[PDB]
Amino acid sequence: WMPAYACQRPTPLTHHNTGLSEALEILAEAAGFEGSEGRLLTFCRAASVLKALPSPVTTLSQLQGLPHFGEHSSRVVQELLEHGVCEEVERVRRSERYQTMKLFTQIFGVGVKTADRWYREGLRTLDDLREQPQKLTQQQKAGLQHHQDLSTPVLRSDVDALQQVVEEAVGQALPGATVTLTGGFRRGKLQGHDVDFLITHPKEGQEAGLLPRVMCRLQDQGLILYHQFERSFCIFRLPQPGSWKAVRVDLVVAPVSQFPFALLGWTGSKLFQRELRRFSRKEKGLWLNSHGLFDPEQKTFFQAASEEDIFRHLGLEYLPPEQRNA
DNA sequence: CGGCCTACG
DNA sequence: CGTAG
DNA sequence: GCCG
Ligand SMILES: [Mn+2]
Ligand SMILES: [Mn+2]
Ligand SMILES: [Mn+2]
Ligand code: NA
Repeated sequence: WMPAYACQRPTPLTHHNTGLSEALEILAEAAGFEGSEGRLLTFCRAASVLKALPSPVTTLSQLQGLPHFGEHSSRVVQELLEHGVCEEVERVRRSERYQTMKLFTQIFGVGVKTADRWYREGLRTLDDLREQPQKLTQQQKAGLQHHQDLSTPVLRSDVDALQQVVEEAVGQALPGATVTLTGGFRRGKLQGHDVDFLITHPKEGQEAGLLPRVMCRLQDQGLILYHQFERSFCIFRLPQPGSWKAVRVDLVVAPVSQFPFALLGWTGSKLFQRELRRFSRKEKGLWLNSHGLFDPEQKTFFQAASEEDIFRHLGLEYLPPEQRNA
């Protein structure tokens, strides 16, 4: 009754197994810090299954037959049901390795591989990094300078103000171009780490060269604290009562022919899209990315005019963005 | 056992 | 290497 | 870590 792929089931933003899913996601995150993408995926998938259930898991028997629940994930749930805590999870939580890798990878410009190298060098704190700026890229310097603001959640009220300033710049750069909110806010989140926008133009080809023109205009308005094509990963100045704060903003351009694929990809969730691409390739023999959907036997691309088209071409029931919170 | 999403900057 | 969902 |  529970399909194996996250793109085969609705997953709402809020659900009935929050504590259980959180614990499994700690173990997933820890596996990622150790470079075990397979273990990360299984724990992420198990967590996602619980988010899709219609009511709370109260007894171990309710895990029977659920996909991605084997001995390990089942034992985590068992311990949480019986004692309210899982010793493995708590050991990860308090571990110096987990805490430091989490802190370092949160920095814009720092990935698992950099964080791990710094950890092995003995570094543990942000001030450790600041007192050695020669070891840092300009991207990492920006991420470290702005880390405090970037650690503060973006609110949906922030988002609407940002969208209007992006629209004004986009309108000067190319009249008729449009701006669509994507990412977690499109899935209904009330908060986020960043804001994602997708830009296109109704006349195919008119979007060529657009993003540099948009960025130059935002920079001239004094709004860009950091940036640097079709993707721009920025830090923006956002107004605040009597001051401002730094906010991560991603700007993406797509031709209108590819817009449904780009919208689908950039709306996420991350696990939803990995699962959708995995389903496409393994179950349907089609190759999906944010530009299109390729049939490698006919050597043809599927034209899509909507996200609904894409779900139909993959043989999946349509899920609105609010149900893609895998 | 092999596989685990698939891009761009 | 970083970034994205 | 789990599916197939
Ligand atoms: Mn986002
Ligand atoms: Mn983003
Ligand atoms: Mn993301
Ligand atoms: Na990072």
